[PDB]
Amino acid sequence: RQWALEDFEIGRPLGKGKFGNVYLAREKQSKFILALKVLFKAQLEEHQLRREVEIQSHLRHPNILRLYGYFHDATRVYLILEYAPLGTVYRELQKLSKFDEQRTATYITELANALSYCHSKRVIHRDIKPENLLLGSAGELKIADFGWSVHAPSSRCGTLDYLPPEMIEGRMHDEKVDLWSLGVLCYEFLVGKPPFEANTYQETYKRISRVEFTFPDFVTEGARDLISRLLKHNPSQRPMLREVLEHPWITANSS
Ligand SMILES: Clc1ccc(CN2CCN(c3c(Br)cnc4[nH]c(-c5ccc(CN6CCOCC6)cc5)nc34)CC2)cc1
Repeated sequence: RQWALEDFEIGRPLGKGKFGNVYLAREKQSKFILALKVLFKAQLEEHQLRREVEIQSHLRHPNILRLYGYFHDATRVYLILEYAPLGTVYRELQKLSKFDEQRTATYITELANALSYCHSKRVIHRDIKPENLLLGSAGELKIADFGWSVHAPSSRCGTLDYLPPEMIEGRMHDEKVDLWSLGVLCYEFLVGKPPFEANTYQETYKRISRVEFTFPDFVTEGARDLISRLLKHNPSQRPMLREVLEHPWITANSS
């Protein structure tokens, strides 16, 4: 509907941002609890936001954070979001230092579903990472932040860690961007850091580009294999989500 700031009691900040802020909040009439992202039209310098709104508003899936509405204020702008009671996968990762195969395989599965769904609408997220992954009340994973997403195919800096060769190289990309990230994520869940970390934007580039990762000895054949299949330079050689969900190692450990 037509919305407004005074429909809502603000509560705690949930995270900082250069574009704005996200508060805990409660719609006054329903006592409905949600996340309000409040943005600064001043810093913005329109383009993706229109997109991140159009796209998120039109997606409903349990593993994808809901967009309920927006409204601008004209010094500010507000997205009314689903609030995710258990925080980010990123804090969960930093708290527990690394994940068992079970947690990881499950997360990946949820992720696969949400992604498969997205591609089924020709939607590429392009920025799947822990800080954009959220936990519902059941501990269910929830893809968030459709800030960089677009229709496929597409063309296009910010951190390089979860982006694929085809994208950093400025080539043309499609839904397969997400498949490379699922692999980066898988790795990072198991290991505690992404397979191309480096101290330098420029070095991480060379790593991503030449596809250079090694595994800790503690990483099983089953995961090595999946991760290796996910992380192929030529996007066409990456498995469909359907195969991903099928993978022996996935099937052996998810829920
Ligand atoms: Cl403008 C802007 C500012 C910050 C951000 C980054 N944040 C974006 C996401 N935010 C949340 C959104 Br949207 C929806 N539901 C949420 N729920 C939480 C959440 C919930 C609980 C916590 C606290 N932890 C709960 C688990 O135990 C340890 C403490 C921290 C965050 N954050 C969000 C918080 C993280 C993005 C954009």
